[PDB]
Amino acid sequence: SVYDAAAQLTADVKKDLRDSWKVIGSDKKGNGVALATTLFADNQETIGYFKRLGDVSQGMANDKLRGHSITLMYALQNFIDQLDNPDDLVCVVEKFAVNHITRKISAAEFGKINGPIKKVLASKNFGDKYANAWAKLVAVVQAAL
Amino acid sequence: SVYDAAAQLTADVKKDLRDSWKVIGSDKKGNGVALATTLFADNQETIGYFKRLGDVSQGMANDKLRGHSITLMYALQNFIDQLDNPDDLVCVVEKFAVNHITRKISAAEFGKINGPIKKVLASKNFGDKYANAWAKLVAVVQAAL
Ligand code: HEM
Ligand code: HEM
Repeated sequence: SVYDAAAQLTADVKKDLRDSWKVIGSDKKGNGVALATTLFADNQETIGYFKRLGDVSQGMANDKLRGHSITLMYALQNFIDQLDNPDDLVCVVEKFAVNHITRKISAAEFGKINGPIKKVLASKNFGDKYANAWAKLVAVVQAAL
Repeated sequence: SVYDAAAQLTADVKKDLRDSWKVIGSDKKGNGVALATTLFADNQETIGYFKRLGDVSQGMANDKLRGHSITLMYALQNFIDQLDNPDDLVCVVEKFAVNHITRKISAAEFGKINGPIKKVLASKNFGDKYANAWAKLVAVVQAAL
């Protein structure tokens, strides 16, 4: 279950998530847009899902993309803040899962975000250990999809 | 105009928003649920819009309501963090406006949140001065609906 996946996040994993977030989460606009644009660059097949945002190749200049990207980072902020209470983490994860289930995003497709996250982490010198920690957090959402 | 509304957020208004947020934003789960339940209690005619959350009278015990309420507080956190840059505040406000436009929520009904905000603030010893500051922020969202 989702609760199971959440309750598995160990102290070490939570430590790595918080340490890396202190950095990548410090510039939500810059890193949020980097995350989104990297997703579109490496997984062009996902562009169609974001038609509401207009021309995503416009990057930072696209106000709809910027608003979306900043907000995406607050969903992650939400997750990080709920790490010590699986019950709260689960209810917020399920909330965001619904947002994606309604758009027909499968657990497998949702996992496509791991590549971009790994790249954004690497830009700040956070290696594989950190990418693995984030993949575990993403897997909690996948358990709800 | 959302831009003219954003212009109403003067130095004094921004300070009052930040000062009060430091307190109410410290307990997102507790105050978020308080805000939502107050809205439902004082404006029963709005409960229909929240059909997805189930029995909202259950309050904190309702997992969907708790997830929704915590997330609502992160939307406010988002707004507060964008006060320095008008262009960024506008794009995030327009993003959330869409979430409500699709739910058929008008500017007038969105404004029904002012009562609950005033009550929650008052319980924390923040009077009319602060309630009015928050009404100006809510007015920016109203301009986009
Ligand atoms: C770290 C992972 C992710 C997080 C935290 C996340 C978060 C969000 C948030 C907060 C929204 C706005 C929800 C709303 O207001 O309706 C959203 C929308 C959306 N997401 Fe994600 N998302 C993630 C990954 C993905 C991936 C990998 C895909 C696609 C393969 C995806 C597809 C969508 C789509 C299509 C929308 C709707 C955009 C729109 O029309 O406004 N998301 N996401
Ligand atoms: C401070 C004011 C408010 C803020 C910041 C706010 C924020 C939010 C957020 C973040 C969501 C989730 C969007 C999504 O994922 O689709 C939401 C959903 C919603 N909001 Fe608000 N909201 C506010 C006031 C109101 C008011 C006053 C009403 C109604 C009179 C309203 C009606 C709704 C409805 C119907 C939903 C959909 C709930 C669901 O089915 O999940 N909101 N709001």
